[PDB]
Amino acid sequence: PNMKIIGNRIERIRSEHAETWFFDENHPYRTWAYHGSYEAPLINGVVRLLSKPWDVVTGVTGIAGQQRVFKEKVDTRVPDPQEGTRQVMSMVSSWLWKELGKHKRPRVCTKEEFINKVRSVNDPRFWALVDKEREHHLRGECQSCVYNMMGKRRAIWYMWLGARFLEFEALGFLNEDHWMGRENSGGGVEGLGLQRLGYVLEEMSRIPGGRMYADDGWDTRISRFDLENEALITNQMEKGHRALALAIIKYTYQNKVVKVLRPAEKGKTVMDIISRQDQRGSGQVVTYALNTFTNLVVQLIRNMEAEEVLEMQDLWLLRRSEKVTNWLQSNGWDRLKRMAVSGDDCVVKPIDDRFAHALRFLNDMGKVRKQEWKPSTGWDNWEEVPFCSHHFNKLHLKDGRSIVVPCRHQDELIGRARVSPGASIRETACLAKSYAQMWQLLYFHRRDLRLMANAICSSVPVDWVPTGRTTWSIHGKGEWMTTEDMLVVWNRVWIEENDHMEDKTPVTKWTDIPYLGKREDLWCGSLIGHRPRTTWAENIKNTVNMVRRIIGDEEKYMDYLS
Ligand SMILES: [Zn+2]
Ligand SMILES: [Zn+2]
Repeated sequence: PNMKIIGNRIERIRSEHAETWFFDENHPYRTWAYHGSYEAPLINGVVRLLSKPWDVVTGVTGIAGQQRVFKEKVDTRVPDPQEGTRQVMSMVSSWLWKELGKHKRPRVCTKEEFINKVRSVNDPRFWALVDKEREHHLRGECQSCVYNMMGKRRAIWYMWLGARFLEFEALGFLNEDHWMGRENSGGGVEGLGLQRLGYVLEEMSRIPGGRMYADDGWDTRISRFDLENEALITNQMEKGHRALALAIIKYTYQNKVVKVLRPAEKGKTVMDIISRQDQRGSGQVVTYALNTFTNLVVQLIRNMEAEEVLEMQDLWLLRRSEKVTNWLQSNGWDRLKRMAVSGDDCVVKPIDDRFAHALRFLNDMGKVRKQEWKPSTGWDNWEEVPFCSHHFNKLHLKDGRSIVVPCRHQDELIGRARVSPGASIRETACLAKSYAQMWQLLYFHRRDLRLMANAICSSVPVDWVPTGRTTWSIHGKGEWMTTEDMLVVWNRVWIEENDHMEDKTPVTKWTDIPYLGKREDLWCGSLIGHRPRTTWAENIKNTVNMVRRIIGDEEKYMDYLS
């Protein structure tokens, strides 16, 4: 640990818990530096009532401790890549940042931009704390950019709103100005809705070359070298902005301080203060953009190895750099356009199948696939390629026009809709309406979801505005968060604004909108034809009437089932 960089944050924590602070010599940390400890102190009813057949489906109910996740997934370490691998990583990262910044200029994001963003802070004492920490950063110090780690048995790293603002201020431009958008990056998909991703995969399937590869703990494999290469963006910044960004990179990214809970004696709990120089601090403002960046660099490197630009001699030391520069200048852009990269999620269409066994740089970089030396298996059919937890299928409207829709196992969709965050009928009903409308826009092709969504919408007052979050994904554009008629919204998304729908004829009725074939719907978890589901569908109007009774029969409801 670099005590000159992390000491101030450790001292601040100790000062807030001076009387309970202690050093636990029997702490369980092996690859994280340990500094000390101190003493430390649901179901959406509306959706559950309307999804009785899924009460007995573990795939659904299972979706509804921290130390275990830490020891197994976060408390690990791997060797440094060799010198040549590190030179290649730096050269490709420098080239990529220059390409991304050719038609964009870095900028400081404003206090006002952050305020308008949170309405999806009003106290001036918060901004006084924010200004104070900023002043420490400009002097070369950090007092409060500390993570609170929350394990889900993956690891979620939380930081106070002030630290997130300082990060947004210095690096938010990457998101706000769409540096990782497809137009700017070739391989990125930032800003695209789930409704567009299938068309990207289909376009890639037509590029001549090998099979489509979609090889998947990414955040734990980000090295200190990846972090340094990500930091090369500061070279494109003007002095003032650069000072703010270098401080975020130093304290939030490269010299992290984390608070983690641990069980103690006789039902009590302790908080541990630990530190780590590498790995990604999951859930930060630009985590997604930086993961996309580094994943693009990794895929370009894998393509250079596959194409025999990089030889086995180059892992140890890269003697000549000209071959790499010539490949990047000649082919870099063509290779980026053969990718779809969304953070840690990637699909690649290489020029041939040598990519499958191009594993020497990949493994030396510590970017191990989810056997280490077994060649990757590519996909011949783009409709089966996994991307962002979905696969994408071509269906046809009643009039014959094709559409490409997103799909995933239905248990995941229903399981997520049954989760309600925080301990009222108003809030649960408005959140159920958000899920139902999301399903009408994107998963209309699933029989059980079209019916369940219509039952939910028929059970919630028509004038109640959808609220809450139905997804964390950047590909969730929230078009369903509205009281506008969902057939109108469906037409806007799938016909009007869909650049892959040549004929702009509107669709006038839901019956013209297809379902998957029965075989595919069943493969992806449909309970169609299963007796408890048949009973649920036959009884659905009575179930809707029961929910209307609970919410209030005085409210105005619409029958979306009729
Ligand atoms: Zn700080
Ligand atoms: Zn499917």
